[PDB]
Amino acid sequence: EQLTEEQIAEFKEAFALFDKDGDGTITTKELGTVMRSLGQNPTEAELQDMINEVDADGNGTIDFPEFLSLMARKMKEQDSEEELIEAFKVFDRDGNGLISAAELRHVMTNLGEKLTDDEVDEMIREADIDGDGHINYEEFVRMMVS
Ligand SMILES: [Ca+2]
Ligand SMILES: [Ca+2]
Ligand SMILES: [Ca+2]
Ligand SMILES: [Ca+2]
Ligand SMILES: [Ca+2]
Repeated sequence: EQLTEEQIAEFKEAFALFDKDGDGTITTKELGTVMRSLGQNPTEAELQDMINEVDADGNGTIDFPEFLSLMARKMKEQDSEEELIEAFKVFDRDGNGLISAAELRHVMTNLGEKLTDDEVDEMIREADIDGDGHINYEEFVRMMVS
């Protein structure tokens, strides 16, 4: 077990958007066509680095198996990032992108933890990198995964 016929069909449809000429491979040129359509104009060197990250056999192009492997893993990545984003936006009660001590304390009380200002201040100091006494999303992620 691994993938349904419907999952493979949608991966194949995604691959086809890149594989302009239908030869079963994605070249640097084709990847460039797609990004250019999206508003980015990478150089050949930048495109090569992108292919090199996903071209497992080193033949210079990305085939469908290589694209399935990298995509399926990107979607695990994305599912874990979404979980940290949702957790953050809850802590960040006013939506300003900074969890304050007051916000952290309120949400911790709802999570069943009645903490003092000093306790909360220590939690933030542990995670605070830029020294503003607040936790931004990078600081939050960094702490949560490490
Ligand atoms: Ca092609
Ligand atoms: Ca560039
Ligand atoms: Ca390859
Ligand atoms: Ca806030
Ligand atoms: Ca901070």
